[PDB]
Amino acid sequence: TRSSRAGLQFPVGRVHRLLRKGNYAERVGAGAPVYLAAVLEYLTAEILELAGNAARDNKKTRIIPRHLQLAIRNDEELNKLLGKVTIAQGGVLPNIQAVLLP
Amino acid sequence: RAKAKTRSSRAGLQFPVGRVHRLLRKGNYAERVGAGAPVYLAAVLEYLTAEILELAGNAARDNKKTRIIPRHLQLAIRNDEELNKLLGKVTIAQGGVLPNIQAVLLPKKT
Amino acid sequence: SRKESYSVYVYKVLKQVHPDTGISSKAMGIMNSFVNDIFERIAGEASRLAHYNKRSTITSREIQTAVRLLLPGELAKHAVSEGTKAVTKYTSS
Amino acid sequence: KESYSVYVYKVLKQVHPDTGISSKAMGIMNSFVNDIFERIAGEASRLAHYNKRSTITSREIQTAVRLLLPGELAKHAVSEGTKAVTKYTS
Amino acid sequence: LNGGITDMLTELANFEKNVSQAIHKYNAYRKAASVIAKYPHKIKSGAEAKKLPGVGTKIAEKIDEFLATGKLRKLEKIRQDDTSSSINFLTRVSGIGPSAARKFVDEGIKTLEDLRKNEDKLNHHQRIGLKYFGDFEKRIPREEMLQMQDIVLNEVKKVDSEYIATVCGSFRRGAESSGDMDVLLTHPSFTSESQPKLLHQVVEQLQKVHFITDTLSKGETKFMGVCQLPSKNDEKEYPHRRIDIRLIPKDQYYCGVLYFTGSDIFNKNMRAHALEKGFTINEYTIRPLGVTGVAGEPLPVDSEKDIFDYIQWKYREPKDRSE
Amino acid sequence: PHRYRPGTVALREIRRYQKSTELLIRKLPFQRLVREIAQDFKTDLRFQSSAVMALQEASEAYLVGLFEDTNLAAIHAKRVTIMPKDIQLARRIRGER
Amino acid sequence: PHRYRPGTVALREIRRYQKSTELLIRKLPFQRLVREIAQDFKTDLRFQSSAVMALQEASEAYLVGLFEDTNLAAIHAKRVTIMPKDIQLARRIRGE
Amino acid sequence: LRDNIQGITKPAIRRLARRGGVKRISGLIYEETRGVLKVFLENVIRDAVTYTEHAKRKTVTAMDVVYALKRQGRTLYGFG
Amino acid sequence: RKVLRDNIQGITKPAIRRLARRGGVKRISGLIYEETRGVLKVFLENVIRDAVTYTEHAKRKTVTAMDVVYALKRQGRTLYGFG
DNA sequence: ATCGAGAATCCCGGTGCCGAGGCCGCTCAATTGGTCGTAGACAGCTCTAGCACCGCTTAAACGCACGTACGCGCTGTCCCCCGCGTTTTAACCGCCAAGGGGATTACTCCCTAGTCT
DNA sequence: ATCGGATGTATATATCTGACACGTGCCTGGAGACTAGGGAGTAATCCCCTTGGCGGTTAAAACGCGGGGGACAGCGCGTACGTGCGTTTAAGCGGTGCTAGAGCTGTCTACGACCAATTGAGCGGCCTCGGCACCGGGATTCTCGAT
DNA sequence: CAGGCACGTGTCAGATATATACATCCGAT
Repeated sequence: TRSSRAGLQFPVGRVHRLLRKGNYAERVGAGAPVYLAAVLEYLTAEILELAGNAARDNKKTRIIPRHLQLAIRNDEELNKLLGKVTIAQGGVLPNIQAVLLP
Repeated sequence: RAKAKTRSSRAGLQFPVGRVHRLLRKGNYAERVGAGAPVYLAAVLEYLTAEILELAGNAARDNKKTRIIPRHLQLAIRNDEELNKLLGKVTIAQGGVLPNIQAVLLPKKT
Repeated sequence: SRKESYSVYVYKVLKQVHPDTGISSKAMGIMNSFVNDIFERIAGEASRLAHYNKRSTITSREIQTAVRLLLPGELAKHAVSEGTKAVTKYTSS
Repeated sequence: KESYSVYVYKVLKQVHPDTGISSKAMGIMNSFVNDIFERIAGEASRLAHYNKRSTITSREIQTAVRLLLPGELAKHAVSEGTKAVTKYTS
Repeated sequence: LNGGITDMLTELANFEKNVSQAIHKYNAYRKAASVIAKYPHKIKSGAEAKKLPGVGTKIAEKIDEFLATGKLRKLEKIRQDDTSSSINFLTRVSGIGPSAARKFVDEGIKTLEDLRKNEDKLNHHQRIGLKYFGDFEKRIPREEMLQMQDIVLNEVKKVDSEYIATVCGSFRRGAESSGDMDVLLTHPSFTSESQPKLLHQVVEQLQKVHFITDTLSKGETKFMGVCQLPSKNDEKEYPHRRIDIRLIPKDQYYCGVLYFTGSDIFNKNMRAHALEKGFTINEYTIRPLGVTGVAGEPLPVDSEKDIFDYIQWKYREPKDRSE
Repeated sequence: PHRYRPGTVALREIRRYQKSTELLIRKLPFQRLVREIAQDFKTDLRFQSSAVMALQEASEAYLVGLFEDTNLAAIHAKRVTIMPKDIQLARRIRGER
Repeated sequence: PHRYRPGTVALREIRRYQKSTELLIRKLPFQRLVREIAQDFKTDLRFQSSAVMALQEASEAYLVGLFEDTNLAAIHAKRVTIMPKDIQLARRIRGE
Repeated sequence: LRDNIQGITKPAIRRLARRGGVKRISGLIYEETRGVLKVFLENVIRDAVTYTEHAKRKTVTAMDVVYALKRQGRTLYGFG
Repeated sequence: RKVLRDNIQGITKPAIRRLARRGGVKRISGLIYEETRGVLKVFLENVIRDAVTYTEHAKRKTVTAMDVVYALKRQGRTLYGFG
C-alpha cells in the first residue's frame, strides 16, 4: 500500500477517502493525503511523547486522561494550539496564587 | 416558449435566487442543492438587510442627515440589544463607538 | 473585469423601505461585505449540518435549522417566518 | 466504524514501547486527530477557494499547516511532511 | 466433455472485456474456462466445479443453469442485443476496440461495411486492422512460420552479422501453429548502459525485400507491423500476418527471450521457484532477494542456461516449457 | 481543643480538589436540572446518559474556568475574598455579556 | 490666569473622540511600522494602500477595545488611573 | 420538575470553586453562579435540541451535545 | 535597500492618549505607553504573519487588502468594509 | 446659592464640489423545456437502552454555635500626571519619473483512462 | 514544647487491558510500450499602481512647569465567613420490569444534474446636479472664581 | 471476479492500579 510506500503509519487510503467524501474541493491531488498523514503522525507522536513523559512521573505505566491534560497544559505551544478545547475528566494543572499562600 | 419570468419575481423577493443558487453550486458546500434552499436563503438575507437599513435610516433621520454613511450603520448595529449579538465579533471601517461614560467617571458635583 | 456585488439589490431594498435616503459608497461596500459574510456563515452551517446527518444535499429544512441556530430569538423567529412564507409562495407558483 | 485506534497504538509503541493507553484516553486521541484533520482540511479548502484554484495539492495543505500551527511545530511539521512526500515520490 | 461450458465462459469474458469495461471479470472468466477445459471429466454440476479452487459462486450457478436448461438467459439476452453484439464484433478488429466500439455504435457504425465506408474516422492502425481482418484471425501453420523465420534471419544477418535474433513463443516451444510472429533482436553494441537506429536498418531492409508490408507502430526499440510471404506468382498468395520485433539490450536479451518463450504457467512456476529460492526475476534482469527483501543489482546473464543455473534448476528445453 | 487557622484546611482542601479529577457535582440533581430546563424547548424528550455526562463535564469546565478568572480579578482588586461583582465583571470582560 | 480644573478638559475631548470617527494615528509612522514588521519576515514587499488602511483601522478597533476593558478593570479596583497591571489583567482574562 | 436549580448545593459550588483555585467565598456567590450556570446550560440545550429536532428523532444524543458545544467555541474531547 | 528601523517609537504619546480618550478613560498613568506599544507590535506581527503567508501563496510579491482581511477573519475579527 | 467673566458650541446664510444616481450599450449567465440517475420517503422489523419503581445503606448536606480576620471607612502624605504656554518637526500636499508586477493570450508539457501488448 | 495529620511500604482486591482467533467489507489487482487528447506550466506583453524623491506649509509633537487631585499607606472596628459537631436527608447502588424509538433494510419515484437556445437583467462608461463638507459671525451653553 | 487481507469484534491471565494498616516528618499554636 501507499502508506508503506510513503514510510508512514497513518492510513493514506483512509484520509484520501475522507478528502473525497468530506467534500472540500472537487478533485484532490496525489500528495495531499500523504502530506496530511505525515502532519497528523507528527502531531500524534508529539502528544504521545509528552503524555508518556508525564506518565513517567507519578509511577504510572498507563496513560490516563489526567496525564494527557497535564502534558498539554505544561507545554507552551501545544497549550495555544488546543486553547479552546476541554479534555473530559482531565482536571487542571496545580496552581495557587502567591498572595493566597501565607 | 412563454415570456420568461425570473424566479425571484416568482417568489416575490428582491435578492436573486439565481445568484444564490449559483454560489451554492460552485461554493462546494454540498453535492446537490434543493430547489427551496436558495429561495429560503434569499428571503432570510432580505429580512436581515431590511432590518439593518431600517435601523440605519432611523439613525440618519434623527441625526438630521439624508444619506447613510458607515457611522450611521455602526450606530444602528451596535445600538440594538440583540442585533449586536449577531454582529458582536465584527468591526466596521470608519465606524466609531457609542458615547458612554461610567458614572464614577463623571465629576462628583456637590 | 467582471466583479459582482449586491449594489442593485440593496439599493432596491432601501428604496422599498426608505423612499428618501441614499447610501454612501463606503457604507454600500460595508453592506455588501455584511451580506457576503452572512451568506457564507449560513451556507457553511447548513453544509456542516447536512454532513452530519449522512445526507448528501442542502434543502430548505437545514437552512431553516441553520438560521434558527445562528440567529438569536426575535430575529430568528421573524426570519424563519419570512423565509417559510416566501418558499410557500414560490412553490405555489 | 471509523477509528484511528490501531494507528495511534502503533505510534505509541514506536515512541514508548513499554507504556499502555487506556480506552478513555484512546477516545480522546481519536477526537483530537479528527479535530486537527477537519481543521486543516477546512482551512486548505477555503484557501483553495480564495485563490480560485479547483484542486487541493501539497502546497495548499503546506500553507494551511503553516497558518494553523504555531512556529516551531509548524516548521517541524512542514519538514516532516516534505520528507514524507519526497519519499513517496520516489 | 465440457466444450459448451468453456465456450460460454469465453463468450462471457468477451462481453465483460468489450461491453462491460471489466477486465477483471474477463480474466476470471478466462481462468475458469482454462481450468475447466483442463478438467478430464464431464461436469455434472456447478458445485463439482466449485469444490476445486478456482470457479466461484456465480460461475457455478451459471454452469448449473446451463446443465438444467442448455443456455443462460443473460447470455441469450446479450447475444441478441444489437448494441452489445455490435460492440463485441467491432472489438475483434485490430485497433478498433472498446472506446472505438462504443463511439462507432453510438454514431451508427456497427459492422465492417460501415467501417469501410467511414475510413476517415479510423487511424492508420485501425485502417490496417480493418484491411486484414480475415487474415489476422487466421492461424499460421508451422511451415509458413519456419519460412518467415528463415527470411527474417537472412535479412537480419544481412543487416549486420553481429546481430542476434530469436523467434520466441509457442513456436520456440515447438507448437504446430501460432497466431503471430515474435522476433527478439539484440546487438553487442547495445546494452542497458550504452544506437537509436538499430531496429531501423532491420525494419528498412525487411521493407526492401518486401517481406513486411505495413507498419502499425515503430519506435527505437519496438516495432509492430504486418508481413506476408512472397508469392510463387502461380499459386494463391499467402495471407497477411502480424509481426512484432523487440530490441532488447544484450544484458537483458536472454531474460527477454526466456519471458517471451513461455509458456505462461511455466513462467509463473519458474518465478515462484526463484522467489522461494531468494531471487526476483522480471522480463529484463535477475536480482537477489535479501534477508529483508531488498532487491540487489542485476546479475550478469549470457544465456537461458545461465538463468536456469542461478535458480538451481535444470535447463528445460522450450518444448518442455508447457508448464 | 486543636482547631485549624482559617485558610489552612482551606489550602489542604484546595490541594486535594485540584490534584484529583472527579465530577464535583451530584449526578442526580444535575440530571433533574437538565431535564427541567430542557422541557421548556420541547415537551417529553428523552436523554441519553452520555449526553447528560457530557453536559455535566462541559458545565464543570466552564464554571471552573470562570472561577479561576474571577479569583484572578479579586486578587487584582487587592482583595482575597470573592464577591459577585467579580463574577459579573469577569463575564463582561470576556465578551459573554 | 484662568485654568480649567483637571479632568474636565478630559471628559469634553472624550466627547469629541467618541463623536467623531477619524483614524487618530498618523498614516506615515504606521505605514513605516508595518513595513518594518513585514521586512522582519521576508524582504522585498510592496503594500497596497487599502491594505495598510485595513491594518490601521483594525488596530484602532483592537486598541479601543483593549482600553475599554482596561477601564473596566481600573474602575473595579476603586481607581480611575489605568496602569499596566490593568493591561495584563485585560489580556490575561480575555484569553490571549 | 420545579426548583432543580437548588439541586446543585452550596458545598458543591464551594468544591468547584476550590478546584478553580480560590480561598474565600462570599455569601452571594451561590445565587450568581446558579444563575450563570442556568444561562449557560440553556444556551447549550437550545442548540442541542435544535440539532435533535432536525434529525426527526425525539431523543438527544451526546454527539448532538458535543456538536452544539463545538458550535459556540467550547470544543469538547472524549465523546466522539 | 533602505532597511527600516526604530519605528515603534513613531506611534507618539498623543496618539495613545487620543485612543485612550476614545476608549473612555479620564486620566492616563505615565508608563502605559510602552506597554501599549508592545501590545500593538505583537498584534501587528500576528496579523502580518498570516497576511504574508497568504501573499506567499499564489507567488505574489504584493500584499493586497483582501488577503489581509482574510487573515483578520482567521483570528476572529471578520473586518467589514474593505474588500 | 448665587452673579459675572470668559472659553466651547450650536444656528444663520453662502460656496462650491465631487460623487450618487440615472441612462445607454453590451454581453453572458439565468431561464425554459427536455432527458436520465439516484437519494431520500416511506413502509416494516428488530431489540436496546432509557424511563420508572423499590429497598438498602451511608456519605454528604444542613443547621446551629463560636472566633476572628479581611473588608470597608476614614485620615494623612506626597507625587505624578494634567492643563497650558512655547519651540521644533515631521506629517501632509501635490507633482511628477519609473519601473515592476498582476492580469490576459498564445504555446507546450504531466497525466490519464484506457489500449493493447 | 505538643497533640495530632499528609506521605512511604506491605498487602489482599480488582480490574481493565493486549494478544489471540473469527468475520467481512476494502483493495489492489501485474509486467509494461503507446495514445489521443485535457489541466497545468511557460513565455510575451499593457498599463497601472506602487514607490521614490522634490520642495512648501503648517498641524501636531516635544518640552517645561506649577500644582491639585488621586494612589498609596496606615489604623480601627465589626460583622461576615471560616471551622466544628450533631443529625438527617437524599444520593449511589443494585436489582427488576416495561416499551418508545434508534437504527437497519427493501422498494420506488419524484426531485435534481446536465444540456442546447434564448434573452433580459446586470455590469461598465458617462455625465450632472445636489447633499453635504467648510466657514466666519451671532447667539447660546458650560465652567470656574468670588462672596 | 477472485483472492488477499487489514480493520472491527469477542474473551481471557495478568500487569496495573487501588484501597487499607502502620512509621515519619511537618505544621501550627
